Amino acid sequence: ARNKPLGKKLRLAAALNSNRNPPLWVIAKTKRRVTRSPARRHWRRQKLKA
Amino acid sequence: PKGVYEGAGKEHSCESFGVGLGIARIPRYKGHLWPRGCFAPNTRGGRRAHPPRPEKKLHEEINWKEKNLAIRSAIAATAYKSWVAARGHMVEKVPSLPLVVSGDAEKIAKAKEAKKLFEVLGLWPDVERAAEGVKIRAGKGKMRGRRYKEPKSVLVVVSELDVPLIGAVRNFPGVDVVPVSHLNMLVLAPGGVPGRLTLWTATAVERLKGLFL
Amino acid sequence: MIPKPVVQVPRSIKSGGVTKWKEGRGFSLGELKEVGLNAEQARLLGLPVDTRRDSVWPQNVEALRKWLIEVLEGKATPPEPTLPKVVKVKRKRGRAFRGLTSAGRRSRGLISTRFRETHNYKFKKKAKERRLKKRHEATKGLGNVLRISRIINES
Amino acid sequence: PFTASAQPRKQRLSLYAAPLHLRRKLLNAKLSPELQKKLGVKRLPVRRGDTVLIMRGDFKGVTGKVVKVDLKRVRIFVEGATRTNSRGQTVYYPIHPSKVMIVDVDLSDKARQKLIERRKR
Amino acid sequence: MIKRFVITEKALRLAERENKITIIVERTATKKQIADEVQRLYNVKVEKVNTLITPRGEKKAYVKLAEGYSAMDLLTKLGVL
Amino acid sequence: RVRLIRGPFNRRRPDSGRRPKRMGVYGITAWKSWRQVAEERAARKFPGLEVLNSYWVADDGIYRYFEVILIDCNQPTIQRDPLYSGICGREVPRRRLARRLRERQRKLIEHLKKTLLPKLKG
RNA sequence: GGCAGGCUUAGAACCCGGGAUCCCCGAAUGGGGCUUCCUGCCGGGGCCGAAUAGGCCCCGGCGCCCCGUAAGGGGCGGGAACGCGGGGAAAGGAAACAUCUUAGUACCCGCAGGAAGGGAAGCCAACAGGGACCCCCUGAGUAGGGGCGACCGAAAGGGGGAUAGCCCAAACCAAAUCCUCGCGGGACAACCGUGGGGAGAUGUGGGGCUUGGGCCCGGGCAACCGCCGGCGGGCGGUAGCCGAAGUGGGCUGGAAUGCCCCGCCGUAGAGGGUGAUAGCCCCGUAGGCGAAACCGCCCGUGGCGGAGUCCCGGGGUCCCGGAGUACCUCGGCUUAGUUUUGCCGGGGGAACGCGCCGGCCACUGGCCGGCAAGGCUAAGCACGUCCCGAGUCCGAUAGCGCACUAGUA
RNA sequence: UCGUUGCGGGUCCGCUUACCCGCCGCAAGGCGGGGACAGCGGCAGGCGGGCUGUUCGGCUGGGGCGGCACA
Ligand SMILES: [Mg+2]
Ligand SMILES: [Mg+2]
Ligand SMILES: [Mg+2]
Ligand SMILES: [Mg+2]
Ligand SMILES: [Mg+2]
Ligand SMILES: [Mg+2]
Ligand SMILES: [Mg+2]
Ligand SMILES: [Mg+2]
Ligand SMILES: [Mg+2]
Ligand SMILES: [Mg+2]
Ligand SMILES: [Mg+2]
Ligand SMILES: [Mg+2]
Ligand SMILES: [Mg+2]
Ligand SMILES: [Mg+2]
Ligand SMILES: [Mg+2]
Ligand SMILES: [Mg+2]
Ligand SMILES: [Mg+2]
Ligand SMILES: [Mg+2]
Ligand SMILES: [Mg+2]
Ligand SMILES: [Mg+2]
Ligand SMILES: [Mg+2]
Ligand SMILES: [Mg+2]
Ligand SMILES: [Mg+2]
Ligand SMILES: [Mg+2]
Ligand SMILES: [Mg+2]
Ligand SMILES: [Mg+2]
Ligand SMILES: [Mg+2]
Repeated sequence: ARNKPLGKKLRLAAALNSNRNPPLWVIAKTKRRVTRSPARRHWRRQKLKA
Repeated sequence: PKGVYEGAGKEHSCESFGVGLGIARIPRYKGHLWPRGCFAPNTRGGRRAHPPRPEKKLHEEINWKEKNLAIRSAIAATAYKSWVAARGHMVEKVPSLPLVVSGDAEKIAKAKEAKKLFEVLGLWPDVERAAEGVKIRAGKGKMRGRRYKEPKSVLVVVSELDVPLIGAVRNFPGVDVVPVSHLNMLVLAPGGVPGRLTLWTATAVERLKGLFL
Repeated sequence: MIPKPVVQVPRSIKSGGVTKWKEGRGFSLGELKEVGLNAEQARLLGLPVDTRRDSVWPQNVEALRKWLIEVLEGKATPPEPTLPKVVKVKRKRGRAFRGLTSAGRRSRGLISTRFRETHNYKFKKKAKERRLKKRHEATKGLGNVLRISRIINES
Repeated sequence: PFTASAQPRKQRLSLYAAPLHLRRKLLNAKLSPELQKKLGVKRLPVRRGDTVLIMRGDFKGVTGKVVKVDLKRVRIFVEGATRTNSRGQTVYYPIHPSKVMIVDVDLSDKARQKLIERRKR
Repeated sequence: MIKRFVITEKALRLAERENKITIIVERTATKKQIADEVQRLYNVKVEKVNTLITPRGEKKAYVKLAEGYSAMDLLTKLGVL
Repeated sequence: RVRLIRGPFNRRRPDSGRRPKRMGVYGITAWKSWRQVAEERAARKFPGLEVLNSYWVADDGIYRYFEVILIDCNQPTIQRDPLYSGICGREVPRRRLARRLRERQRKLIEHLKKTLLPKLKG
């Protein structure tokens, strides 16, 4: 939406911050055990109920 | 008493969707996992059909007079070299059965002193048998605290509780030490077979005349 | 050793005159006055006193006299007194809401009958037996199975 | 402080999940007979700078200084018990402390001496 | 109050051309508080403060210094440049 | 003072299927009496005060009147009351009761030796 | 299990005890809240500003219903299960089904505690006696209820766990009373002195509690009954510490804990790790020691108060002894309760200790047992969020839905 | 029909304070009307598919109608 409430906007900021895979050194640190994050999503596939 | 969780396999939201969908009519998931079967014994994640029940009666009761008659019978089996050799014990060095020692043996307080008396009485070879017979048992008992299987060597009967001979012999592999008033079938016939290599003290034999009869 | 009072089991009509004895609740006041003590002194010494009991038994008196001599001759240690040694009364919240006032007690039936015969007791007791599968509740219809089986076998 | 339960699952659970102050007791090693007579204590946890003798494995018989101790892994690095990787650098073999004998003690730490009196006494 | 400075390409162009320093402050800091913090901390004069809340949830303030003070000088004095 | 409407409670007719025994309305009453109901309503208006007792006062064509005695258990003059400490709580240390009872037993045994022992032995 | 840079011998990491910080929403409590955010009044402070204007910002207070003279204090929400009160089904069973059962259950509303509730004879009995209560075994599927069908179903008594008895009101005296605060004293307390305020004759306080009491008289202390928890000591919990005996010779081996040979400890051969299978390599085990701080329990001593309220003897025939209660009738729910359980509602409605209540339909007489309609009460009993131990339990499609960045995606 | 239900007078008449209905007033209270009726609670009879639960047998040249070959 063009016009947002700040409470809804802040929750979108939290989702935006967490949407990222684990860094490449974490994969090396864990010997390829930690490769994926559950907070990873696509905007078109998984919809936040914000 | 062993059992399963009372609600295991039964707390999923499932229901049978009838016929007409071309699928079997077992219960299935209601939500996004809809075709997946649930709750039945033949389904993955389903309930165990007839699991063990904690209220099951595992104890086999025995009458008191019957149980005491068996204890006298198992005591008499220790008097014969045939039964003790049949149960597995080495009795070639044993001077005679039933093996009775003097009541001065109750003052032995050290394991090293007790080990001499076993050697002097021809008992050490059977204790030595249990030492080298210890084996890492096959199966899942290793996971559950039953890694080792240790044979039985010698039952030592003392007159009364808390004599120093109990703490001096209890560390030997396979050796049991009980007062004569605490005799029972778990020490007199291991495996359910009669005839146990027993070292009686002389005072315990005198006290045996008023027990288990 | 503290002596224990010996009282008569109440002889019922069903018994037909067969009688036995039992450990009573406590020594009667009549039995205590034959040894010189009242209820306060007896409870201070540690004896169990039952002021409700009226009967007197000589065996009870002798056991009191033998034990009292040992205590007063310093040959025996008396137990702690048979009186309340702690006072713990908790604050009560929502007495009206849990039916603990006089009106709630009357509605529950505690004024007119015993706790065991009140209806809320009967509901709770039968529920505990069914939950645990206790004595008669382990089988439903046990009386009717027994009755029909008695006919078929004792025909 | 290490489970007293006899079940293997509880024994293994306490060892793996033991905090750092408890894993120090897994670094204990036997002192040499000379050091036993020199100190009067039969064990001391291995410390960096202690000289040890490897007693089992491929490097049994090698003596060297302890270059590194790891509380998390409970391993020690000793000079001589090394090798070279494919790229040529020299790397250390992790030795369990129970496979070594302390033939020389690093006693420059004042806290170590107080632990010496505790075990001889 | 101030969290850090913005030294991006847009922020650097603003400093040289419009005498503006870009900062990240607490999300609850107002324009009155930001102007007071900048003047107190650095001993300059603020003309106006333009503030926005970024899509990542932070507050960014474009502080325009008054016309006697150099925005780039304060950046290079702080050592954050 | 509490005023409430008399009669049986407002039993509700069920709106779903029931067997015929369970469909009646008239004559069915609650197991609570109006006195306990009046106590509970008075307890709500004075939150935190404990209810002691209540009694009937008057009846009219529509209403019944009760008088509920509530006590503040946080007031100092209520806590030490011999009766009000049964609702507001009471504690005595075990050392207080045990020490005096022990002291009483020591002195009673001393007196009984000199005054009751000769009679018992004789 | 990475890359750096640091911290740490001035004693870190780690564990235990005590503190600090602790955003927004949340019982949320200044007011709103269609966005976990916004916004008001008062008081104090700060900033922009020429300004004490005006504005903007920070900080504190501002919920409802109550108790209290005020000061001040309380309740509110949560917790896996258990506990107490109320409302309250159906499916199914009866081989149909309505009474009935299911079941006072599921579920809902309300209210507490670490347990709750119950508890101290208007009892049970049967002319012989028990002696508050709860919980366990039994009595017992007996009595009894019931389309006398299905089915439902006690109690007394006996054996145990544990054991404990008291108060309010009244008779009689009549303000001798209690709460609060100031000051002085007093183990930081209670309490004592003094003064102000509040409650109180619509009765504070004393006394009384079935071994009824009040009232009158005489004798005795082993009087009795309450309040505080200071000082000392002991013990236990919340971190830990000490703890015996091979890393001996040879073989196989990448590596020995394995094999052959030779030793040793054992109050310790429970169990785990270590490069394969270890009593003696290490952790531990038998066994023993331990806390600055916090907590809990026990013992000794210490400090106060009261109207003799305590015990024994006699006298008494005067006084007190709990109401919409007991009881009757009608409707209904419930109960084994049956012409006889309990209760709620409508209507009616006592007596007083010379009285009243119970003894399986009612009444009459006898006899027996008791004193309702006021309050409290440890112990012994339910539960499992949580902690410890055990296991003829399962072993990654099993076992909890979850052995894993699972109530996650 | 029992209670609410009272006060005077000779079952009937009257009265107002109960109760009820409206107006005014924040409330306090006042004004008007009805009136021991009404309304309300309990009990009792009637009408009551408005709503709740159920039953609508069997044999059978398939079921049904018929018949009873159902005693
Ligand atoms: Mg889409
Ligand atoms: Mg499963
Ligand atoms: Mg079997
Ligand atoms: Mg296999
Ligand atoms: Mg039954
Ligand atoms: Mg804007
Ligand atoms: Mg039905
Ligand atoms: Mg708010
Ligand atoms: Mg069922
Ligand atoms: Mg049926
Ligand atoms: Mg049906
Ligand atoms: Mg609550
Ligand atoms: Mg309790
Ligand atoms: Mg209680
Ligand atoms: Mg029932
Ligand atoms: Mg008074
Ligand atoms: Mg050790
Ligand atoms: Mg060792
Ligand atoms: Mg009475
Ligand atoms: Mg597999
Ligand atoms: Mg699984
Ligand atoms: Mg009328
Ligand atoms: Mg009517
Ligand atoms: Mg119909
Ligand atoms: Mg029919
Ligand atoms: Mg047919
Ligand atoms: Mg036909």
